[PDB]
Amino acid sequence: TSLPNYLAGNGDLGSWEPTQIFAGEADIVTEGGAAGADIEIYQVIAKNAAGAMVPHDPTATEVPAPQSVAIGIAAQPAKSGQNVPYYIGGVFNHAALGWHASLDTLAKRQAVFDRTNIHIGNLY
Amino acid sequence: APFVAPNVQGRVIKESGYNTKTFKPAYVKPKHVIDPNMIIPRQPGEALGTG
Repeated sequence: TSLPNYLAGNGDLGSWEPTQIFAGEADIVTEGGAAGADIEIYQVIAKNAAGAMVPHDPTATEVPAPQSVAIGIAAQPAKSGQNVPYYIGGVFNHAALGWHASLDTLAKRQAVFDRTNIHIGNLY
Repeated sequence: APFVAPNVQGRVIKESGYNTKTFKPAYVKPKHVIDPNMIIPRQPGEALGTG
C-alpha cells in the first residue's frame, strides 16, 4: 500500500447500474419486525409461526406453513435476531426483488400479492 | 351513354353514394419513479473521490 505506480497502465475502474424498485404509485407503507433468518435487501419475506420475519418460502408445510404466505419486501438486509424494515404497501418491480426458487415467471410472482396492499408488476 | 332508338322513351341511369371514415386517437402515458436509489449514486460529470 506504500508505493505509487510510475509505469503506464490501464484500469477499468467500474460500472454502475441503477436498481429500480418501484414500478407504480400505490401508497408506499413500511413496518419493522424481528428477523428469523438472514434476509437480503428487497427479499420477499413471510412471517413464521413465531412471528419472526423469514424469507418467503412457498410450499413450506401437510398443511401449508405460515412461511408460505408472503407479507412484505425487505427494505434493508438483516441477520437473524435483528430488526428488518420492510415494505407492506406499494407497487414493486418484480425484477428487483429476491425470490424463492421455482417462483420464476411474473405470472407466479403476482400470485403472491393479490390479496394484499402490495402489488408487483413489470417495468416497461 | 346508352344508344336508344329515337322511337322510345330513353334509359334511366343509376347513381352511387359516398362513404365516411372516422378515427379515435390513441393514448400514451409513460412515467418514471425517481426515488433515492437513482438520485444518490454518482453521475458521470462528478469527480472521482469526493464528487
